[PDB]
Amino acid sequence: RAPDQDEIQRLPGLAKQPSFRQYSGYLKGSGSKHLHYWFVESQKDPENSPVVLWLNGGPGCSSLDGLLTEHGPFLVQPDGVTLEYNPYSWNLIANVLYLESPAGVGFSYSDDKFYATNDTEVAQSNFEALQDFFRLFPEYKNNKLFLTGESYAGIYIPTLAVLVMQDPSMNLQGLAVGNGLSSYEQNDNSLVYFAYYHGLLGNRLWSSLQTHCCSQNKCNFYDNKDLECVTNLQEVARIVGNSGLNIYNLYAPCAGGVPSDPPCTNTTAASTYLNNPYVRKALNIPEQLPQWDMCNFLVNLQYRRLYRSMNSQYLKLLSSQKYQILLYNGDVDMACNFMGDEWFVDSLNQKMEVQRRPWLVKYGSGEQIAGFVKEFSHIAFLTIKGAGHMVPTDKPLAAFTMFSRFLNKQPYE
Amino acid sequence: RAPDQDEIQRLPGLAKQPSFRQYSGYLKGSGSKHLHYWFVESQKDPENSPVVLWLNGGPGCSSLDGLLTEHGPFLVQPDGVTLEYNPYSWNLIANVLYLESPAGVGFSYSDDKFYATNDTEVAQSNFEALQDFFRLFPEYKNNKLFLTGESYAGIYIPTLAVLVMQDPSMNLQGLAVGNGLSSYEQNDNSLVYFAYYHGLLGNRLWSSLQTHCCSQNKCNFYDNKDLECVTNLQEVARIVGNSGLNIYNLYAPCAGGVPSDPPCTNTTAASTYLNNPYVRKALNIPEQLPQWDMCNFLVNLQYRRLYRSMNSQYLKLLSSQKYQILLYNGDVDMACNFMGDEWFVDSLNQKMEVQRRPWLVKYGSGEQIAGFVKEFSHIAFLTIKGAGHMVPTDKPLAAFTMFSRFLNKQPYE
Ligand SMILES: *[C@@H]1O[C@H](CO)[C@@H](O[C@H]2O[C@H](CO)[C@@H](O)[C@H](O)[C@H]2NC(C)=O)[C@H](O)[C@H]1NC(C)=O
Ligand SMILES: *[C@@H]1O[C@H](CO)[C@@H](O[C@H]2O[C@H](CO)[C@@H](O)[C@H](O)[C@H]2NC(C)=O)[C@H](O)[C@H]1NC(C)=O
Ligand SMILES: *[C@@H]1O[C@H](CO)[C@@H](O[C@H]2O[C@H](CO)[C@@H](O)[C@H](O)[C@H]2NC(C)=O)[C@H](O)[C@H]1NC(C)=O
Ligand SMILES: *[C@@H]1O[C@H](CO)[C@@H](O[C@H]2O[C@H](CO)[C@@H](O)[C@H](O)[C@H]2NC(C)=O)[C@H](O)[C@H]1NC(C)=O
Ligand SMILES: O=C(O)C(CC1CCCCC1)C(=O)O
Ligand SMILES: O=C(O)C(CC1CCCCC1)C(=O)O
Repeated sequence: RAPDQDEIQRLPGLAKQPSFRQYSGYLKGSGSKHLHYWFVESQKDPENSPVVLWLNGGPGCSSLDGLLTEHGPFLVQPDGVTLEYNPYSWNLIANVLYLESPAGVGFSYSDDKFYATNDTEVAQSNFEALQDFFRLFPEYKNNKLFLTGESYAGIYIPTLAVLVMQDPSMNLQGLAVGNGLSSYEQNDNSLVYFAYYHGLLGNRLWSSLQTHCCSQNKCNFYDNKDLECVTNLQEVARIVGNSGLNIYNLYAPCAGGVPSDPPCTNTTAASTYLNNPYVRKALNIPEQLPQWDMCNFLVNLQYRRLYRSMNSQYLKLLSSQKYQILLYNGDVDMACNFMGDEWFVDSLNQKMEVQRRPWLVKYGSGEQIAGFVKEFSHIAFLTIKGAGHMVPTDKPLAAFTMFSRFLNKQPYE
Repeated sequence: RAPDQDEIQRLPGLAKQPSFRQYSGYLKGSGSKHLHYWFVESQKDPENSPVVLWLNGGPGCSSLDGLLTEHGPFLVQPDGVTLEYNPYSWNLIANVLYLESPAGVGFSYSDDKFYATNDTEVAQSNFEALQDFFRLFPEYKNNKLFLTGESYAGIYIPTLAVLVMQDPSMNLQGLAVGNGLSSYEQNDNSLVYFAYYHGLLGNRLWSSLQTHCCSQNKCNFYDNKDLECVTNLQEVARIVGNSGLNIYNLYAPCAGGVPSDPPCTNTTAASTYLNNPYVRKALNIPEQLPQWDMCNFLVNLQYRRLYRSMNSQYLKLLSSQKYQILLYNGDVDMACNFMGDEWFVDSLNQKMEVQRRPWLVKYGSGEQIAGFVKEFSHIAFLTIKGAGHMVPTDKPLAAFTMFSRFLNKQPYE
């Protein structure tokens, strides 16, 4: 029914024992790949709650970021020892499968330790890992399945979904992507606008960008070869990403301060926790495996990106009208800004277009605007107002509320 | 030397007695106007520290907002009883004169209770009130004088400064305006851009605005008579100001929740405190005066606005090269957004233009980018990153640091 050998018995750092069962073990990917999973059953009706895959991006970064710092049942504290229960955990209402992927990420590995990979191989290996999951957990074969993820998983998830839709044994019902990479061109073009209108660039640089990169109403900040345009865009890149601003949340401090872990981020708490030998033992991690890192340098170094846009994947997925799709963006993220993804969804040109509206969450404090939703048939784009790249870290209530409406095919408003 | 009759002896709600002397009384304005002031001496070297006038805007709102909730020596707590010392108080380094203005605002009054006024009369009455201040505090006649204020005081302060510059007995050294109204046209045009690029408007409305309000690279969202443009701008106005977003800070909650005190604000703590009869007694407020309100409805109702731009005032002030000028803007404010004021300063076309740079504040956490500065001869424009309309409330350390560099004519970086 379920793999007892993978069950987590007593997790260090928890002051109270979980109400739900949880598992940590390995799913077989392609070739000699073994992907480490951490599966947390629904706090309410695990038997009949949906199964929800969560992937973080990178490429080369760990989905345990998602668990321990974003939307897991408990979150790691700054001491790197203590875990506290998360009242906005996505596993309140779902069986959440966190998958460290591809091979070499975190506790994932391969027998030959060859971790050079690409989008197509990653998709196929994740597909095989999911098949393995259902072999290990056959009681979950008929549950509604959602595929979800963040940023670079904007590529992982639609490409995986395209494989999954071809497998009728999998009860695929939808996908959700947070601050996802959907189109390099829409992301790059929108970012330049974002930088100016958020006060990061001045008039002089904006006038120059407009003169050199744009023709009439249309700007090309993506693959323009205009000489001064390129120079200006190099300066924009410097300001946005190389000057002490936090690219993941414009209004957050840069961890470690302005320069003389990707810049401005600090993953020490998760790393401290996960590298505890007793935590590794509780997580059923083989002793022979190397130290845990949030991101694998070699995986990212050798990663070959293949897709420049997910337009074809989303159109394929929408064609069947079987799946509900959500793209959601913290609107203070600069790594994958909200506007590029809003442009992306609009450009899919789907039917039953709805007027753009605010969506609401009840705080104390009463009802507040949590962001805006633009909906079409089978697909919605949503902002999360005041959240950066890691939406559930920044606005955990709004994130949970959105996730609940998504899972239940309820209006986002 | 100083008016002992106006000195505040023991202020209710303070757990420790102030290190500095403070006064509350009346300055004579024009006609039968009596403007209530609260003057707080520098915590360090009051004798030789600058004198700094602070005005809040409205028109019709109280500068005691500035004291009790923004940058005063102590701030009112949610109980509306307790005052706590402010470690980032502007009176750490300056003698700060908070002036309730014009007549009818807060504890200010006139013998005939006729409060209909206009920009020119307000400027002349404030000028006479300052003359009265120096008659009452002749020991401060030679101190460096700065005139400062917020939002609508973007009109109050440059118009007053123009009067003050003609009075050689006043040691005028500079002016600073926070989220100031400097040009209706630059504010209105920039706001529409701000709304779109902060995710408040969608593609459909943006495309329409561009088609109907704009010609080539130039948009007119100020006095355009294009029919569909006007309709679109009515929808923008609704979204920005009439839909449950906090216009003063886009990422803050709306006090009292989304609709079925100006909307989204809550002034109950200051009002509770100030309406305490014992606080009124300590502040030397005549018992006959009506209840204290943050803003006077009648003053605002009957107020006649006369200036549509401060361009001429700032050019007059810059012409002498005697005064240092600062315009600073919280960059998440929508009431007087940063970009309109940056456009405003740039359009003054001053000499010794400096490249736009980040400016820094030391937190724990190390050095962080606090915003960006665009400087010219005798005038700088600065953003405060992540602050709304009330900059010192939202980012008190950054505000104090900026204020200190301003007062001392130090680089903003
Ligand atoms: C990165 O995060 C780590 C872990 O959260 C921080 O380390 C410390 O944080 C607190 C402040 O001293 C202490 O209470 C913790 O005990 C301590 N945690 C650990 C595991 O050492 C660290 O300060 C952060 N670094 C930066 C520059 O932000
Ligand atoms: C993505 O990676 C896969 C797997 O390494 C590549 O697929 C092929 O690569 C090998 C080297 O040429 C072949 O020997 C394998 O048979 C073949 N594997 C499969 C299952 O197709 C693929 O070429 C890579 N894609 C790109 C564009 O680099
Ligand atoms: C407006 O502000 C007032 C005063 O700060 C709030 O009133 C209360 O706030 C706290 C929560 O109940 C209490 O601890 C205070 O005692 C109480 N203060 C006073 C003076 O009554 C009030 O909740 C606010 N209103 C809204 C809708 O935000
Ligand atoms: C602004 O207000 C002032 C004062 O009320 C106006 O100034 C004049 O108004 C009165 C009515 O006409 C005259 O009788 C006063 O003598 C005169 N006061 C002074 C000192 O000039 C002024 O007209 C108003 N400005 C506008 C445009 O309405
Ligand atoms: O958000 C993600 O999943 C990563 C970045 C994230 C990985 C874990 C550590 C923090 C950065 C991406 O942008 O692809
Ligand atoms: O910021 C100000 O001074 C006012 C608004 C403010 C007055 C006091 C109460 C809060 C709003 C303005 O915008 O002119």
